[PDB]
Amino acid sequence: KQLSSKFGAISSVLNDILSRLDPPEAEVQIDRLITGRLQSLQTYVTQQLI
Amino acid sequence: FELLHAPATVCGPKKSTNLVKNKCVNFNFNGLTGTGVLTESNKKFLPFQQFGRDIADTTDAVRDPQTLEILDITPCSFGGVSVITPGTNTSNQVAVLYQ
Amino acid sequence: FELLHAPATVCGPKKSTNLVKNKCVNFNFNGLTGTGVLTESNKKFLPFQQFGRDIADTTDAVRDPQTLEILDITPCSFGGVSVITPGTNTSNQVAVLYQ
Amino acid sequence: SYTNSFTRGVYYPDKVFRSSVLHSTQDLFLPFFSNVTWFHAIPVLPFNDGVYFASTIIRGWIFGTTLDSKTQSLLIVNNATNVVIKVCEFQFCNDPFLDESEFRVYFEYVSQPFLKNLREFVFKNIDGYFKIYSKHTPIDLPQGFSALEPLVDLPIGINITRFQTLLALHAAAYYVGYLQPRTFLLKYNENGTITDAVDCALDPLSETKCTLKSFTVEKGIYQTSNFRVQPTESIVRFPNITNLCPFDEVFNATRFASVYAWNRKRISNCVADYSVLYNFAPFFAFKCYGVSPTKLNDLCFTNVYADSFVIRGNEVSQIAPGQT
Amino acid sequence: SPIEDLLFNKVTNGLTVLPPL
Ligand SMILES: *[C@@H]1O[C@H](CO)[C@@H](O[C@@H]2O[C@H](CO)[C@@H](O)[C@H](O)[C@H]2NC(C)=O)[C@H](O)[C@H]1NC(C)=O
Ligand SMILES: *[C@@H]1O[C@H](CO)[C@@H](O)[C@H](O)[C@H]1NC(C)=O
Ligand SMILES: *[C@@H]1O[C@H](CO)[C@@H](O)[C@H](O)[C@H]1NC(C)=O
Ligand SMILES: *[C@@H]1O[C@H](CO)[C@@H](O)[C@H](O)[C@H]1NC(C)=O
Ligand SMILES: *[C@@H]1O[C@H](CO)[C@@H](O)[C@H](O)[C@H]1NC(C)=O
Ligand SMILES: *[C@@H]1O[C@H](CO)[C@@H](O)[C@H](O)[C@H]1NC(C)=O
Repeated sequence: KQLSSKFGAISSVLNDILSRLDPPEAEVQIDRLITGRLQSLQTYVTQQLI
Repeated sequence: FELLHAPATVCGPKKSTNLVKNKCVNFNFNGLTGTGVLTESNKKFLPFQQFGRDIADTTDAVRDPQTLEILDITPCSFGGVSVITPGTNTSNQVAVLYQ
Repeated sequence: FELLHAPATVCGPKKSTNLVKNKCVNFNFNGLTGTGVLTESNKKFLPFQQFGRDIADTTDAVRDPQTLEILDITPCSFGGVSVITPGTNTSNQVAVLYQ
Repeated sequence: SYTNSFTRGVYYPDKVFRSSVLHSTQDLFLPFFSNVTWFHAIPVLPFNDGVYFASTIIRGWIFGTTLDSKTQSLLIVNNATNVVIKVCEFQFCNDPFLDESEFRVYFEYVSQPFLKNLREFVFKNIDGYFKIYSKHTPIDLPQGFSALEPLVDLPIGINITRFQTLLALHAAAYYVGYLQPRTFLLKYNENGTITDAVDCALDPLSETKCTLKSFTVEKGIYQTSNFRVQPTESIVRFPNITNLCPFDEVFNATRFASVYAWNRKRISNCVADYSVLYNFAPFFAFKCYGVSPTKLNDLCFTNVYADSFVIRGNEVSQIAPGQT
Repeated sequence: SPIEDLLFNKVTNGLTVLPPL
């Protein structure tokens, strides 16, 4: 349920922003999205390890 | 431009293609780009909506306005790959396994 | 002067200086910057490298642009300082330790 | 003719030294076990990102885009005493070759010449630079591992579409390869020379050796990558409506209201053809935020509202989010 | 003993490595 959140980005669907936003201009929103998803995966990994 | 949850009405004059089934392809339904294999939908609902969600908040229903037929969206083949190999100092024959 | 047509071809002077040894200083070896002791090394290089690396992907050896002598880069002495004290309620003499 | 390449297509990525430590590099490399053309007919040769060259007497290379005087080109000649590199435009023959009393090949850089041993050359042109890699190995492609050496580089900064060769006289045999980007593991020696390389794009065992940074593996299960089917075709379905949205009414109107008394119009249930926009003079506009102006046909949406007003001209950029 | 000898032979910036006490 936490994967499918917007995280403050323009779009929530992964391939919607790949066709709606400019490919030179799509280096910020998806970067913040994958940074937040890496944070969520990291805290899930720590919880699973504990 | 407003991205309210509604069926799309105005866009380009590009022509549509014929329907294809049982193949993992990429579909564009009223601006909803998605990838997966198309199958007939056993699910049903009251005929007043367009498309819905699931637990994963993904795409699981569609009703294209050309033909009033319910279609189901499901993922195609996916998963990791592993190898069964002996010591490389003795042999080189390996095996391919899909999980 | 014409630009925005080709990569860099002709540039200006660089004002090179002399060489120092057995001291850790910052250097500019054709774009490489870092702090380390300039020491003569024992390895040999083929005549087309400019600098070397290690498992840490850092600067450990470099070729000088003026001569053909191989150099080595190693950082000088550093570390966290440690303290040994008997406490303020007993005495006041302290023994400083470099780890 | 078709000839299988065994080991060729290995060169140094950068001018760096590693003390026998495995490193992964993702550049243009010639794949292992890929067939290359064995030419014996006396033509035009297509060129792609990275080309591998081999010959067994025969010298000369032709480079360019359309082989005419309307574009830049490159030419290199190294007969017996010196090498010249000419970058200019000139008339080029359909089947150029060399005669040694006459020359019928139709700035300048001079360097050292390039002279059983086999002529191996790898030509690469990325980011406006021309890198040359050459090596001679004494021993039909040779069997055994060999590592090439880099040469001088000249920042030409031009484009290359096709390439050709030259026939020297005092057909012949020469090999032309094609390169695609992938990942390779290169193992150095304590002298600083590459002695063992393996590809990891042909077998799952190769991929297993690719992700472990070693040529020796133990018994066990090693997870490397995923299995996924690629989409063979594509399907698009657009709504069935043909009403030709009257954008010319809201655009090419005979009169406008004031800025503080702007009107609003709703456009829906029609088809939006985004081709009448360009028939309204050169623009001080068409930059967009939050939407791609180049991709204006693939996406479909609704709720289109358009308002019209006027601006002084010195504050055109004031109509933007964040500027107040 | 030769057992610990064999065992020892069998088994193999800005960063500081603290030696064991
Ligand atoms: C750069 O200039 C220096 C000037 O000192 C050159 O060093 C001399 O080179 C000559 C020619 O081989 C030698 O006979 C001298 O013994 C060198 N002197 C010293 C102090 O090393 C150097 O060779 C030049 N480098 C290049 C690449 O031309
Ligand atoms: C578009 O064509 C389909 C094909 O049968 C039809 O069902 C649909 O009604 C058409 N659209 C309109 C608005 O009539
Ligand atoms: C190959 O390596 C394994 C792992 O060390 C070892 O057990 C085996 O005896 C080796 N085989 C030979 C023939 O040396
Ligand atoms: C390798 O052989 C196949 C089979 O004919 C051919 O399609 C392909 O172009 C060849 N590759 C070359 C010539 O690089
Ligand atoms: C010519 O080179 C430029 C690089 O600046 C490139 O963008 C362009 O596509 C090239 N022309 C052709 C026809 O490939
Ligand atoms: C590599 O260096 C060693 C010295 O440790 C030397 O004996 C050997 O000949 C060298 N090999 C090459 C190919 O230079």
